Amino acid sequence: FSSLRKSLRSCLAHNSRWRVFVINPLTIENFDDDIVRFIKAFVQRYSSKYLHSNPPLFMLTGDYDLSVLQKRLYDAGLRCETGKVGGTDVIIKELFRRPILIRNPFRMEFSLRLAKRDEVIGGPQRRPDELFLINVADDEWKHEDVNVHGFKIERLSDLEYILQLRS
Amino acid sequence: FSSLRKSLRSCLAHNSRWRVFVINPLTIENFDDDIVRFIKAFVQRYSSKYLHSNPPLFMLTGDYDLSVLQKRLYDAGLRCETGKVGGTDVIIKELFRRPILIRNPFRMEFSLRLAKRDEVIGGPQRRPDELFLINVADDEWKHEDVNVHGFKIERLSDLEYILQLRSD
Amino acid sequence: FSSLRKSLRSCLAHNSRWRVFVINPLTIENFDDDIVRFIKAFVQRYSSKYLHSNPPLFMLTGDYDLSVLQKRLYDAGLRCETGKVGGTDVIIKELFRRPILIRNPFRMEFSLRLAKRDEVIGGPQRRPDELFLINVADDEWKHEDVNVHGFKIERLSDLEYILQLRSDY
Amino acid sequence: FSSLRKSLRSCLAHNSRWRVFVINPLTIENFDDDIVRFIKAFVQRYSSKYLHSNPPLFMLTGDYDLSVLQKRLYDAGLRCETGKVGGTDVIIKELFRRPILIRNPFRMEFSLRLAKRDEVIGGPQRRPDELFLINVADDEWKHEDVNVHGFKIERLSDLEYILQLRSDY
Amino acid sequence: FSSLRKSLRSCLAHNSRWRVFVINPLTIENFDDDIVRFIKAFVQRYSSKYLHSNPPLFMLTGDYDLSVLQKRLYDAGLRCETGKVGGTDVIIKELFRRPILIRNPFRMEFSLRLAKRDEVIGGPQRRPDELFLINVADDEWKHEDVNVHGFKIERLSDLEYILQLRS
Amino acid sequence: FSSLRKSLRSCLAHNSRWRVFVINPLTIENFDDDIVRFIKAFVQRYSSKYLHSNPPLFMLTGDYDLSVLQKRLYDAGLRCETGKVGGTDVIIKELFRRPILIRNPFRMEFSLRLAKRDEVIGGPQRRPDELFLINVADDEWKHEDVNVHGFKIERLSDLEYILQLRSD
Repeated sequence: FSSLRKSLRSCLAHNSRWRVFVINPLTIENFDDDIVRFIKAFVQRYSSKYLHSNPPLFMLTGDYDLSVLQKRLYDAGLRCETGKVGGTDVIIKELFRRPILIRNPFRMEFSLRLAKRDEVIGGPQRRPDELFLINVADDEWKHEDVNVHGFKIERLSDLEYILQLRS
Repeated sequence: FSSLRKSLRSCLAHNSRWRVFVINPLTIENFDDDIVRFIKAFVQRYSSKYLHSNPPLFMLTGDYDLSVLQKRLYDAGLRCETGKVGGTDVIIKELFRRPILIRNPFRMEFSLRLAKRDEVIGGPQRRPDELFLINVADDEWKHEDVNVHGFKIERLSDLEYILQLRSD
Repeated sequence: FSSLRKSLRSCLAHNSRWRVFVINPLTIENFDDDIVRFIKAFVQRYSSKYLHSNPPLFMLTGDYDLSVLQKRLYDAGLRCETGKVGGTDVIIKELFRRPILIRNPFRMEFSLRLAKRDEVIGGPQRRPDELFLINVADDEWKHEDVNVHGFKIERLSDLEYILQLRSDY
Repeated sequence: FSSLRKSLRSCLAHNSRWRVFVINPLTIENFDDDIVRFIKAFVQRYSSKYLHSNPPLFMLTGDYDLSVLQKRLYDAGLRCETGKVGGTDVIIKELFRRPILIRNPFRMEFSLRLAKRDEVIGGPQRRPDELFLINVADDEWKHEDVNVHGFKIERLSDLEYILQLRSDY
Repeated sequence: FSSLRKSLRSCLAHNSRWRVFVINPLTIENFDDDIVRFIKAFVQRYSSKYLHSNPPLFMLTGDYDLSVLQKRLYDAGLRCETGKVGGTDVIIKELFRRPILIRNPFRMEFSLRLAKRDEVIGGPQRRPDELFLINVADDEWKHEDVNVHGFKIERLSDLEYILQLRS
Repeated sequence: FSSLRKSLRSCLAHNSRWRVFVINPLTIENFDDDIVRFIKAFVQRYSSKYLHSNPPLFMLTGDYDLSVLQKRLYDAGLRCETGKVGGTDVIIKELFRRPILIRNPFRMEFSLRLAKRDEVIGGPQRRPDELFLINVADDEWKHEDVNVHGFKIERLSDLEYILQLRSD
């Protein structure tokens, strides 16, 4: 793990970058208790300034309930982009889009983009720079010109260390 | 205790945050003599600038006299908020309120919040970011989305090391 | 390998300099898969500012297809100078030329050069400062007054360490 | 003594604070020779700029003669406050008072305060933040909400190390 | 050699100084191949800015031919001063003169001075601050109030390390 | 030799201070050859700025000859303040006086005071801050309130190392 941690320092230095996460809930212990704090910690470090142009993408696989998490995050303070335009289906162009920004006083439209994998039918216009996989084997968005980082963990507190959120 | 000192460097980096403390004095040695100088150092470090917007909350548990400590702190040079309009009852909305700040010259309305637990019945609109429990086991404000640091100590100088007030 | 990395710290500090690379792909593992990312990282570290005034040259010996790699680089978001005007032939004066630069907002006409070695017959008027040779023994552009660094590698990732792109080995 | 040195790192970081020293000279060797240099160094390091609002106080217990020390300090180039108006008696509000200051060009009214403990009867408006005691057992100004630092030394060269005036022992 | 490197840190700290070199090529291996690069790097380090007022002097003893070296250095990009007006013999006041400088945009008249010791007759107006001798025993410019640096080398890769050109 | 170097680190930091040197050359090896270079280095480090406003004094003890060294220093590019008006006897007020200084462009009237001990009959109005003694036991300018550093050396480079002019 300490071998992996410093490998990632170059990836996470850039201010403007496109990052995807794919996660599987079942094989992580105490997931529903720590996910919210995990996201709240990532955002403040990596998505709290003007130069941080693009928010990150979180994809959860399996049969899971997004509404509850979205409400809990709204109570915590954060706003999310899901991609729906009123119905039960997801739209790619609305999911991937640029937010409004105001330099002074600082205002932001949304800080993260959330979804499920099964619903996202298709691919983006611009391939991702970094694809992170946590306990998933392979995904359709793998390519030779894209950097794939793949891990296996037993608790979420382990990943924060890798990503430099704690000591 | 050494690793925990390094464990908390990230939490105390942010300037503006809502921090809560709970203390039980019966099981701490030499409390009455050292509490004032603990509070004074914490305030002079983490709540003595303009960007430091939310003052901290100190909750004491047990049967205890706040008035004497409040007078001692006034003599030392600090001003406190207690949430009391004449009467014994504690108005919650008047204890979770923002103070007046002036950049030049620097002046503040109050520097700390002080209360008793049993007197404070209810809850806040915004949940606390960090909840420190010193010598206490359970509380009503614990939740999944709040960070909780529970400790057990025999003296205050031990806590000074953890919170970076002192070199040793 | 570790001392080689530090032997080069002084060469690569300067902002403006003329750098040439020669490569043989027949004897490298996973070349087709790692090449684009090699180029992208090098460019991002040494070709993304106003002070950086000379883009680099990459020459590939053998029988190889440049067009596909060019399309892939375009998809990745980078532009290349090849030195051709319609036809098959290559022009030295149109491959060794200065690019347009706009300071605010930053724009650059092109970020790298490309070619095949056999097609490029001739030479430049100003001789290269640094001529990296990766797995090739001898060339026609070597001289007493040019700095020459020859290496032997088995996979591309080692050069990342040698040249400070990724610290971990 | 290496243990005590870094304990005082935070206390001496601030620019504006109120410090008090109590000393006993009967049990220190070669006192009259080095007292003046001690004061001069302390003053140069902690009392020589605009942001240093409060000058420090030196109290001596015993049967000492202050006139000679005052004359020697004037020859060395320093001005002191003693807290007297013609007479023998000592006044408190003159001794604990703020001085004139001019930022540009920098000038100060007085740089230190001196006295004998017995003549000074009473207390101040504001209790002191730091009370150093050197070879002295008990004082009336000791209080729970005041920081007290008690030491035992055979020479004055050691206290300079403790207080971070000179490099090493 | 690890001893000498840091000994010279103080001499090479100042920006404006008068530095002299004396060299013997007979007992150095692979000399003609590496001289030009040595001069190039020294110049790039110590004679590229407005504060570097006085360029340095290189003297060669023996039966060497200077014309070829001057041509190679011209091709490399450096203009040299040789102290001759007409061609037969040397003139000291032309050799030891001050150049033109423009602060913005930077242009300089010449970067280095070059000569043969047998041809140079006499002494300067101001004595040298630092005199370097490489495989030479005695010289007439040795005085008590002048710093001397006598060395022995079998290659020129060593002197670069001594002078902090490479590590 | 090493810790002694660190003892003097605090003394040499101040920009403006009055400094005196007393030297005996009979017992030093290779004095004439190295004195000038010692002086030149000391001046370049400690007496070549605007804020450096109190040039140092050197006093040489014995039957030495100043004129030659003074000429050597003029050749090397430095000016000195001897203190004579008529080349017979020294005057204190003329040897202990302030120099002219122009900030832009930088120019200085003189950079050092040079003298012999026997000729300087008297004392200054302001006592020296730092008195360095090299191979002399006792002096008439020693006092309780004046710092005295006394050494014994065999070559000048040792003192150079002590005073931080050369690494080693």
